[PDB]
Amino acid sequence: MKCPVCHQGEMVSGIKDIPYTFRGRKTVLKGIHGLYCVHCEESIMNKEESDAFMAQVKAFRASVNAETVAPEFIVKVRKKLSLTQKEASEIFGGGVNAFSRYEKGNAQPHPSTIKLLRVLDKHPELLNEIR
Repeated sequence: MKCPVCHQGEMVSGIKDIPYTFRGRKTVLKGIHGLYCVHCEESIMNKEESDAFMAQVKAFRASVNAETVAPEFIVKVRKKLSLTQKEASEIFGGGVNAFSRYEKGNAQPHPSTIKLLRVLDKHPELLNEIR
């Protein structure tokens, strides 16, 4: 309907498909009312709307959280201890397209690297006492 905040699209109520994930566990919350149609930035949602979108994204988030770890933790550990793609591979075993696949969770088949990273975030020297 308008957008005097950014002047990009037109915040207008119109439920649609909200793909929370697009890497593996893609879970679209088909039915997210609010204010959108062309843009995807200046969006607005009320209590009910937020409750729905949240209830969904949350339900899936948790259900999926049951897995080993998240695609954010791993990368976070590699960027936290400055574990270059070379060192992390020589110690953990990321490989080549690690960061990439790992980002989506395709290279994180619950290997050993994960068990090392989780304990590495707290022990930036473990990699040296384990390598």
